[PDB]
Amino acid sequence: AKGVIQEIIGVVIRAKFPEDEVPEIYNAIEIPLGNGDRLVCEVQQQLGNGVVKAVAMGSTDGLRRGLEVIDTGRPIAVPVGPATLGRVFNVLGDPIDGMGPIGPEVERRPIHRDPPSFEEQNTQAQIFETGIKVIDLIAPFTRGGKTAIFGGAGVGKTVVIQELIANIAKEQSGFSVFAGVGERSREGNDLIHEMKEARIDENTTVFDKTVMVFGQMNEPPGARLRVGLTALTMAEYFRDEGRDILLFIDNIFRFVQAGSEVSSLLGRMPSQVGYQPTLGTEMGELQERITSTKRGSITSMQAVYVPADDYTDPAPATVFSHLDATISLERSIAERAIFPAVDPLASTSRILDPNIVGEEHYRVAQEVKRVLQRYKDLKDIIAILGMEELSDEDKLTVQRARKIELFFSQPFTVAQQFTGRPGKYVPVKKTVESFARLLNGEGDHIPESFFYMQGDFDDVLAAYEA
Amino acid sequence: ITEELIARLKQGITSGVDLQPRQVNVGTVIAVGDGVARLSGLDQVVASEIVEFPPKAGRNESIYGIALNLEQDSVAAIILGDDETIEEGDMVTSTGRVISVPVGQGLLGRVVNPLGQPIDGKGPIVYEKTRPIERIAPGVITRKSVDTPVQTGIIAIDALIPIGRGQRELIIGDRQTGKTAVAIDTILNQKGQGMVCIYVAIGQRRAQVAQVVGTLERFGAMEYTIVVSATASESAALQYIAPYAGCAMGEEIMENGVMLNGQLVKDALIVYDDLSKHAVAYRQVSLLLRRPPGREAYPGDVFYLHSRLLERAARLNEEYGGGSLTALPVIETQANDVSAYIPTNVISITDGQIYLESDLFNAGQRPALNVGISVSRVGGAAQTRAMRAVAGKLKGELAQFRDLAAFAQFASDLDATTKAQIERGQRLQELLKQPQYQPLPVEDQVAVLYAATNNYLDDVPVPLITKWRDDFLAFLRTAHPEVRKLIYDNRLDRKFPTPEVKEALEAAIKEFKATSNY
Amino acid sequence: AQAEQERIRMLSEAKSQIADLVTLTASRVLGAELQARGHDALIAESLA
Amino acid sequence: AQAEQERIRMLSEAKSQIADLVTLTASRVLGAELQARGHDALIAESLAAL
Amino acid sequence: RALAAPLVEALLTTAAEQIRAAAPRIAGLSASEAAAVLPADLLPQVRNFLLTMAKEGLTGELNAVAAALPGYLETGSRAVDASVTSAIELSAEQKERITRELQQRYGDVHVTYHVDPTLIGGLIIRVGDQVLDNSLRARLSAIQRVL
Ligand SMILES: Nc1ncnc2c1ncn2[C@@H]1O[C@H](COP(=O)(O)OP(=O)(O)OP(=O)(O)O)[C@@H](O)[C@H]1O
Ligand SMILES: [Mg+2]
Repeated sequence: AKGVIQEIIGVVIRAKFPEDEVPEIYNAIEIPLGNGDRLVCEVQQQLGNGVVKAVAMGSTDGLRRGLEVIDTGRPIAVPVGPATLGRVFNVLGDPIDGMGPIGPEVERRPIHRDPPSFEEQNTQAQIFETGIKVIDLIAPFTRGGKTAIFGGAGVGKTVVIQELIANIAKEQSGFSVFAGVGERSREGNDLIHEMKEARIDENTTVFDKTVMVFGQMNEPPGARLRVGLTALTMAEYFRDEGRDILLFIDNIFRFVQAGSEVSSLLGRMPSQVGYQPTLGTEMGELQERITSTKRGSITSMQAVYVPADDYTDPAPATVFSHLDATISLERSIAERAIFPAVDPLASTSRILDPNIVGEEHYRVAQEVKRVLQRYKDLKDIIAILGMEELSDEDKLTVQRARKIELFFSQPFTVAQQFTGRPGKYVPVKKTVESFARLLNGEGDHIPESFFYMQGDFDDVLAAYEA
Repeated sequence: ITEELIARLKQGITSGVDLQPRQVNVGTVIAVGDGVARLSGLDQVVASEIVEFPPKAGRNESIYGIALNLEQDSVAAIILGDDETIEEGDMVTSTGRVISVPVGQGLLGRVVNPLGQPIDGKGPIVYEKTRPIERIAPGVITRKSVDTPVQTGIIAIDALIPIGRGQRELIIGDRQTGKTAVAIDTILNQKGQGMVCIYVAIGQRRAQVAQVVGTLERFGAMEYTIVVSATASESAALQYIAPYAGCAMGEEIMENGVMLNGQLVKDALIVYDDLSKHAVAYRQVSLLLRRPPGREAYPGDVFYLHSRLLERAARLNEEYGGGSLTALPVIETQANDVSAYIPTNVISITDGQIYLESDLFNAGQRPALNVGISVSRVGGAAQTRAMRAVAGKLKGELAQFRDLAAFAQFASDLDATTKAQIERGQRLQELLKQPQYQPLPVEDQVAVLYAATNNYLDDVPVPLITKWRDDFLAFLRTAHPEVRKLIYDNRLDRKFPTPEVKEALEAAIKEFKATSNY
Repeated sequence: AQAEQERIRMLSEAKSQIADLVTLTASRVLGAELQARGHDALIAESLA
Repeated sequence: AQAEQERIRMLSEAKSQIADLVTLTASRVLGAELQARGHDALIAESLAAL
Repeated sequence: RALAAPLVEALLTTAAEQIRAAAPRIAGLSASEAAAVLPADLLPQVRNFLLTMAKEGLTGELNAVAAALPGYLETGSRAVDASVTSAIELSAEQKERITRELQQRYGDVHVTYHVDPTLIGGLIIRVGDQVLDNSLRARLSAIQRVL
């Protein structure tokens, strides 16, 4: 079970094993270094006579062409369990946080697992209750579904993630997993760790309810490739217990990019624009473990970065082939003190049909985003007509649009200790009733800024009465 | 009569087996790639056999593979199952059969793999005949001109872009636009039209295929529907052979037929849910086999790939059985890039296109058909005489409105005739708007279009036109059940608006309009 | 309920299964030499 | 008609079941027969079969 | 050493082939007996190797010498993996019997033994890319006939 390194070209290591003890296609190689630690590779191609080509997972700047390699038999084994909660891990499952190593008693599970069979899949889509009005109304999630935010920095995406974790941990058991795939180490780390450690709910920090796995841009392509699978295994452990899991794969696109590099260094023949031939299958093997079974559901809300602004590019197209909802965070909404920067438009969800959410939910969600279908196109007319002083009836529509745009904002519990305002959890039924009653005209008596940060229409009324 | 069992046995035991040992030729796996094995010297292997990979230590099952490349001193076999178990040195046995799938009455209402293995968990497939995947198209002289219509149930398709039995209409659209929605609406509408729908689901998510099967079961359409499924997580070989398995299952219906509702149905409808994903799977297979790429890295024989698949969909003449096999390929373009490689290939192959645009889908026209560019080369031959007689004015007025489509927001400051044309076009476009899972029968569509082409919806405001339809048919469904049957009975009459049905429909429309207020 | 005809039909141990075992195991699989005391008891206990 | 078809399928299933029993009991049998004698006889016969 | 490969390999293969071919005819001979038996037209070392083993009586092992003869001027890695599967675990004399009957395929090439207890009797002989099965093939062929 011990082989010898033959070739070393970058982060691709070729190793010759004995004839009858060749490692499998996804086993770990685990090259031992002189200074005590080890370099864990991952097999990718069995070939030749006992020779395996593997991805480094590390630097490989200190390795000769004769070093021994110890096949581990099983694929990359990652610690799963309640112990691996509130801790930060790398691709190999080694805790990179300040605290000590994971104890040997904790169960280790293979990184590569078979997605749930067809029989276990739910026969009817189900809405996922987040508690955010704009999210649960315009772009409802899916139990065991995928959602992508298209937003930069300073739009409160991190706060949205923190509130989603807090809400799922409060209303449900709601353990959460966060896989930063190919993230900036500044943004992904020490600005997610500190913000979630500072953010607190029921005297428990958000970080205490969240697992973190971080494969950053500095790590070799294999690490960024398999960090997503590490997070999937950690989440699937809890899913097997029946508990609902919310998983944030930050920059799933950087996953695809990683695979591309892994293919280019593996000698695979390029596909489309330099991308790997195994693009669809590689994305499926990661996006199919994110599904709602009978026992539990791994709901995922990913982040997608499109190169330039090309949605035609193979990586964004492959990502979109596996997406159930899109949330479009915008700078304009964020700079208007609207804490949830979710754009009422450009935020779609296939659940928004009367068969799943309900006829009333669909009707109001079409009533809203219709007064904004024009995006208040009147705003262009107001610019060169001044409303023609006033519009015959349009002026009402403008008032309703401004009121509902203000009402989309909601006080978040994670920000409760920052802005000094209690967090409001709004059920989907409360959201639909509030927006419907506002659109009937009950909301034509209150002025604006009374909808600025309040959970329900009833909460707005209490304020008007007081 | 157990003695019959004892007599049938004890005879084939004694003299039904040779039991003579003989050298058999096997192969050794010498390299396992990203789902590709090389199999070393396995001779006497057919160019598309399904090799076995017999069980070994640590594996109690068998993963099958397709011997796609018969190189010299090597046989690159694409693995159908999971490649993580097959290692170098494994023995392979060449099963002498090209991939075949079970067919017949047994596979109705069952979800199966492209290999015919059930995945719905409702029991083994009951069958007695296996049809070979990758058979030659029926032939030139074997077919007949398409005449029988396939009632989609959507007014836009069924009125402007006819689909007939044997016609291959392409559902091409951009990402989330309603292609699977249109296919499912077509499948649900064949409840009593004596057709066996087939859904292939190439590369779709397991969740999406599960929801499609749930929708079909919920509407009772899983008693005449065969669902094949090669999902995204499954190997590229399964996605590559899924549409061929589906169309073999459909060719069994076309040639031999099945007993549906106690009637011999020989018509089948097959929906390839993504040929844009089947092409991607075949591209991955080819590139992992190191075959020379072409444009967009697709292999040279990728036009041949879809051409074999779609050219088996035919309308057989009376000599060969009179069966049919309608194909509804589905393509996901990127940013409406119709000039892309696979979309152009399938557009050239197919007999028509249903262009679904994201602009109309987001605007509010939920069936997002673009009638300007969507064509059906079969045309009026794939429509009932009633719909053919009624939809001509619909098409003309819609074209006139499209010519004036830039003018809708300036309708007030225009000519009276131009304003009338714009208003009529808006009413017709709102009429074509349709909810999901609500297919309209042929008589209902004929009645609504007769009410629209004739000046009967002119007084109804545009935003209520849809509601008007949703009421009018209900009226005809309850108040006047006889006029619907009268329309349906003489829908094949050459001069469809015969005086009897004309007076009946006129009276029904007038009675509905008098009572209702809009 | 009529499927109990299968259960009543299969109650033919001496008629079919014993002779089928003897013929299949002796004449076909191995040579005609099948001589070891206890095969009848083994067949009887395995069939039950 | 479906009940008649299911009756035929039950007859076929019974035939397959008794086939499974005869094969499995013939595998159990002849194990002790080879253990007692003839273990090397089959080896020699196969080696000559090459 | 590199220049040796062609000529030395050819000579060693010729000697191995000559010894293997003369193994049937020259069995249990002596120096003069094998000199009259083994063809003298072979290589100068080949005839000497054929006669010397018979002179000492080791002519039966002379064919086995041929087995080492190619490997003396080769990497000796191209030995057929003649896997032998048998449910009964085999003794050392059994394995010797199998290898000595298996030398008819090349020589005493690399042979690996397995159990696969679910077999009954017989033995599965996988030489290179040819498999001979004689253990459970009969029963399952019979169950195919029955079904
Ligand atoms: N005719 C329709 N009526 C109402 N809603 C519709 C209709 N067509 C589509 N939709 C809505 O759009 C959503 C997406 O439609 P659908 O899944 O059919 O699209 P698609 O083109 O097959 O997409 P994908 O590329 O994701 O497979 C549906 O879930 C539904 O909410
Ligand atoms: Mg679709």
